[PDB]
Amino acid sequence: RQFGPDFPTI
Amino acid sequence: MGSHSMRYFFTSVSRPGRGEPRFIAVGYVDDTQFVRFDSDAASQRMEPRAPWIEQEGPEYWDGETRKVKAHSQTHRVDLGTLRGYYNQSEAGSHTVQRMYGCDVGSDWRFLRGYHQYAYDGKDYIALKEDLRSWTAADMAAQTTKHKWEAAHVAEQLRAYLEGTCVEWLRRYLENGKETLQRTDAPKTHMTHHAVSDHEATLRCWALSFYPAEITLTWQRDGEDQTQDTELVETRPAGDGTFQKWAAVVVPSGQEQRYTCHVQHEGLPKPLTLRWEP
Amino acid sequence: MIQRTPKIQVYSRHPAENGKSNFLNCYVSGFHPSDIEVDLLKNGERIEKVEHSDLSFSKDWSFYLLYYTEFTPTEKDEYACRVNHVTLSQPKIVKWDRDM
Ligand SMILES: [Ca+2]
Repeated sequence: RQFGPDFPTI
Repeated sequence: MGSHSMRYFFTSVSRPGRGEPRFIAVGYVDDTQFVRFDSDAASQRMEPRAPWIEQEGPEYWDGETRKVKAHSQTHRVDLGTLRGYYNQSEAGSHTVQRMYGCDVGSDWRFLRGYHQYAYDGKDYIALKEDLRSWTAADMAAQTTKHKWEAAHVAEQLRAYLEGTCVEWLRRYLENGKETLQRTDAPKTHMTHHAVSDHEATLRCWALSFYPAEITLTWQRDGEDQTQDTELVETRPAGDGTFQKWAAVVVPSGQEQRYTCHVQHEGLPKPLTLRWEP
Repeated sequence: MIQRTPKIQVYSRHPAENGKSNFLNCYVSGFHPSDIEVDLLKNGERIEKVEHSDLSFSKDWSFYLLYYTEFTPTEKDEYACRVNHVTLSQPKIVKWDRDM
């Protein structure tokens, strides 16, 4: 089960 | 099989001449790949790579596809930001990589979590073991660190890595039990190769093992020997198991002084092999 | 940026027995960047139905891939893996040795 909802941008 | 991990790996490679970055994601439990996403594949979905995940229902596959596509777009943005941070030409291809995941102990309780990020194959930013702070490699990544601190990113990751990550790893271990909780001890044997009239190579083999972690060592008269030895990198057999060998060069006729010692999770006690054929 | 050249092992899945079906593997690892060309060869000629694993990477960020095909070893036929990568000035060929 992936992390969500999303990764922040660098 | 004692201790376990779930890990996700992401690679994005820019394509300056035309179009979006190539993006490849893979998920593992231990040394078993269970899902993939490839931006160049036709399905445009997260796909199963192990039989035990195929039982998850459509809400699972929809969710995991939505996340992984979102993640791909984050890396697409990052490649453009990083090009600018590093003052690089728009002509070149560059690479982002991310890995994150969690480990549990034999008790299946949380042990540690991790999240790290690289640009062009070098460390960029990583979460520290406390899951509260960040390690930035250079001044570009230091800007990222301040951004992510302001946004409380560590706290979100931490909740996932100590919570959801562990709970789903445990669900996978018990759904894929007949393989994921099976240890395959190495099938071992020794071969002999005359080099000249006066010296020979003994090669110790470990085959068809799982997980991949293993230790092969040579001893002469009961003491460790590394000189005049060779050890190949552990390699996949293609059927889910692993292979490795170690070799030593010995004076022909003195083969019996040498022993191969094999350590692996699937072995209650290490194996010792000796040329006595 | 950093460029790392691939390590290459060529081996069978099962112990080689002349005349008996098996799988020929070429494991490439330790490389960066990820674009790589890999062919399996029989008597110098490119084998067509070759499959490969999904790209992944190690703790040092270097990539690894397995390329493989069904094959039948014999006494006379030579098998090899041919690899090209930005770090190589010419493709590198590694011959299969059934004892390694
Ligand atoms: Ca080249």
